[PDB]
Formats: sequence, structure tokens, C-alpha cells
Amino acid sequence: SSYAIFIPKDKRLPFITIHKNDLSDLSGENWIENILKHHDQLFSVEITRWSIYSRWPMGVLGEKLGNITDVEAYTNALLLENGISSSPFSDEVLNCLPPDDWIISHEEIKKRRDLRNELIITIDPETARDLDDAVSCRALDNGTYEVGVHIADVTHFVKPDSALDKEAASRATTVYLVQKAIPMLPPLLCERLCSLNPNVERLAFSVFWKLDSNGKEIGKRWFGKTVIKTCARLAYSEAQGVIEGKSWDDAVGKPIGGTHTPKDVETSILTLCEISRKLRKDRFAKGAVEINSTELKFQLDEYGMPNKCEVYEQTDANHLIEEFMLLANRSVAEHISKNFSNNSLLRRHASPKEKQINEFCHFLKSMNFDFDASSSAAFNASMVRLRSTFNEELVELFENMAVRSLNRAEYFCTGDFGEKTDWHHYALSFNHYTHFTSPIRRYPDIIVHRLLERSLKNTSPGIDKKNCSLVAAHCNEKKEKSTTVQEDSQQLFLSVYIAEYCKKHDKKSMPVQAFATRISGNSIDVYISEYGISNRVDKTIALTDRFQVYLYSDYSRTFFSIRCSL
Repeated sequence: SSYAIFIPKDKRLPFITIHKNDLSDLSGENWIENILKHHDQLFSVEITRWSIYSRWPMGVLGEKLGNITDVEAYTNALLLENGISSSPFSDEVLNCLPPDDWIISHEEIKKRRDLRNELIITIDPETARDLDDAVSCRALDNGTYEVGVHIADVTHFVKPDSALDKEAASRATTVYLVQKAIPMLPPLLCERLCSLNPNVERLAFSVFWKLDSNGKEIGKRWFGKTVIKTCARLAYSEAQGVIEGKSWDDAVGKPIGGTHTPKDVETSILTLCEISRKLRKDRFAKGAVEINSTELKFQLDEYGMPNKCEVYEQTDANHLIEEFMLLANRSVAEHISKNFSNNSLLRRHASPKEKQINEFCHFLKSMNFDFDASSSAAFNASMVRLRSTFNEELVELFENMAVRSLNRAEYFCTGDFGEKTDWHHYALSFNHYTHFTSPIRRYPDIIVHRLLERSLKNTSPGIDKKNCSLVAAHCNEKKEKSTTVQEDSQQLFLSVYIAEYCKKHDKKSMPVQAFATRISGNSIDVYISEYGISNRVDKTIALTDRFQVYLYSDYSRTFFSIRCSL
């Protein structure tokens, strides 16, 4: 009892014990009271020794972390203000889990389709914690391809109406903050049995198409439970290299498992890229309206503070994966909404309301441009035009605006509408659509997986109309908070990165990517393409002119703010 207990924010480390004499700055004088007037702050510590007769290891207190304490406290209040639970999982949830020593049984591989000898890969942004989607592309003896999308079998461990399923249904989604993720499911799931890591056996839920170089299905689709063994884990920046010409050594310095070779894997990536160039050249012809919003990507330091900040730009590798996730979502929506026309969970997008339509066309006019919104086709066509009239920096903003202008997509029950025409998804231009490829971070995807499997066992939906509408409406609300805190946590770290730059130097972080729109003195409204994010300044300027600004910021723990001047 001459020691103090230090609990790391990192749950992977154990408890660390520091001694009354080792509290550095504050210790010694009624130290049990100093470590109590400091019960909120976060500190640094350095593990010293771990004696084979010490349960917990020893350490020596470092400095107080006022800045980190500040960041973690805002993040904590933002999650509460929005009703997102971020506590540890109850003991009733952790007991509906399979045991830590769970393994794929031979009897389980036997009632499934065995794909462990197939060439299956995963591609992801190189962060986050989720790994539940994978892809494959086998060339056939005709000039045909057996493409496949392989999703983690979350509903093999997550059983209907269990405590574990009730807590997931309540969270309804995973929340992605800049410095961490609030999981919908426990670690044993996100990290192991439902993570498609390489060179390891995982259970999955696959979909197989028979395609050609134009993208047209030339064979019957296939759904069912599979066993897979992904052979590579790529990143978009790595997968983008293989597409622009680079080899599988420079672009991707990792080994490959199974009998597959760096060559066997590039040709099956490059085929997936050409096919996705077709499918996507087909999507825009049926009316689809793909814009691209803008989100921030940070690089964090040893303490977890922003150390780099860029606007993340989507690439060809990105559009290659989306195109087959869209396809897997379409195919699964169509299938279940034709065996269960009243109990299926689907997703739809509606045409914009003139309130958030014409009032956006107006803004387009302000800069001397006419926008056409009479259809989906007209909307995308107006955006393809648009991109050929204004700058590339301004292009970022308007696209982001377009998004805000277009309606929000929403889950719904097929039983509540009866008419297929209402199932339509405006932006995608699909007649059927749901969410299927992310059951580890979404809960609607878990209902759809159970509906798909129940349409494969020739059985009843398992879920009813009322309870389906209940999920659809709960996941719609929870996902609007989730999206709100996610962009707000990105704006918080922008304020911190700005502050933790002028604190390493002085006065403000000077940006020159300001454009001008529009009026109402004394107030100009600006858009700093660098970092995206609109702002305001309150010997001549006018709308469309570009100039350098200021960007000053202060933050935490109840507020953050980014403010620019001239």
C-alpha cells in the first residue's frame, strides 16, 4: 500500500504499479490526496521492471497529459450527447460468445463449400479494426470468370434473440472516431472468428457470379456458407500500385500463402479492375449518380495526437471494391426480397426534395452555372459537366455539397410498401438494394444474412414485419448520430492538429486554399480545400477569387473551434 495503481487506456497492457516516491512532480506530501485531485487527468508512465514475483509490473510516473486529457474528455462528452454507449460488454453478452478456444470443426467444413484452395484476397484502408469482406476472381475454361464476394459469417456466432444480439441491435452500428472505434461486437469477433486475416481458416458467407469482360452475368448466381483461407491482405494504396503497373514487390512487400504466386494474384486483381470498369460504366448508364464526399485522414503519434492531416482522396482500387460490394448488396437484396416479399430488410434512396434541390441549383447559379436535376441521369450529367467548368479544389466542396443536397438513404421493411417502385435507390439507380457486406460494423447486415440463409434452407424469414420495421428505424436513427459524431470527431482533431502546430511553432497555421462565397457583411464565407471544411472571415475580394487566410484554433474539454482571419 505504498504503491499507486495506473490503468492504461490500452486494454492490452496490464495494470502498472508506481510507488509513492515515484509519482514525480506530485507525490510524497499526502500523495493519496494529490492522486485524487488528479483522478480525471491522464498521465505518461514508463514500465521499469517486471519481477517474477510481481503480479502487476512496476513503473515510474511521467508527466501529466493536459492536452490528451482534454481530447479524451471531449470525445467522451460527444459520445454521451449523442446517446452512443461505449461501456464494456455485459457479462451476459460475453457469455453468448463462443469460447476463446473455438475452432472450425471438420463437421462444419463438411456442410459448407470449401474454398481454402481458391485465390481469395482482402483489401482495406490500412487502419480500422474490421476485416469482414474479401474477393476472388477465377478464370474459367471458356472466357468466363467465377467472381466471388466473401463475407464473415457473423450470424454463425451471433444467434437471434440472444443477449449478444440484443446489445448489437441496440448499438446498431460501429462508431468510428479518429483515435478509436466503439465496436458493435466484442473483440473475439472483430479480431478473430469474423476477421478475414491471411493464411488462416475463417467461416464465411459467399456469393458467386459468372461474368464476362463486359460485366454481364452468363450463369446462375450462387449463395451459401463457405470456408475460406484468404492468401493476401492488401491496402488500397498497395492495390492501387498493382493497377498502375508496379510489381508485387515495390507496391506490396508482403508474402502470399497457399500455392498462389505474386503473378497469380496480380492478374486476378487486374481482371477485377477491368470488370469493375464495366459494371461501373453500366451503372451510370442506368441513371446512377456517384459523387464523392470528403473526409479527413490523420496520422497519430505515440500519445495519440494528430501529427499529419490530409483530405483522403479515393482511388481506382477503392472503386474496384465498392463495385463488387454494391453488386453483392444488389444480388442479395433481389434474392431475399423475392422469397420474402413482406419480411425483408432493404435500403432505398429517394429523389431530392426541392427544399434541398432548387436551393442548391440556386447556389450553382450564383457562380454562373445551370444545373439539371430532373432525373438521376440529369444529376450525374450536371456533375460531370460541372467538373469541366470550375477548379479542382472547388470541385471538392461542391461534390460535398451535392451530397448534402441529395436525400438520405434509409432501411425499410418490404412489408410496409408493397410496391417495388418505392424500393428504388436514387443515387445508385438500383431497383433492389440492401446492406450485406459489413455485418461486423452494421446490424442491418446481420438481419439480411439471416434472411439470406433462411431463404437457402427453405424456411420462414425468422423475423416479422413489426420487428423488422423496428430494426430499420432504430438503425436509421443510430446511424445519423454515428455519422454526426464521426465528422465532428474529425473536426475536433483538425482543431487540435492546427493548435498542436502553432504550439510547436507560434501564432497560426497559414493555409492558402480559401475560396469566396458569398455575401452578408461583415462576413465572407470561405472554403479551405486543404482540410476541406467551410469557414468565415468577418484590399478587394469577390466570389471565386483565391487567397491566403489564417486559421487559429483552441479546443477542449467542452468545446473546440477553428477560426480564420485575414
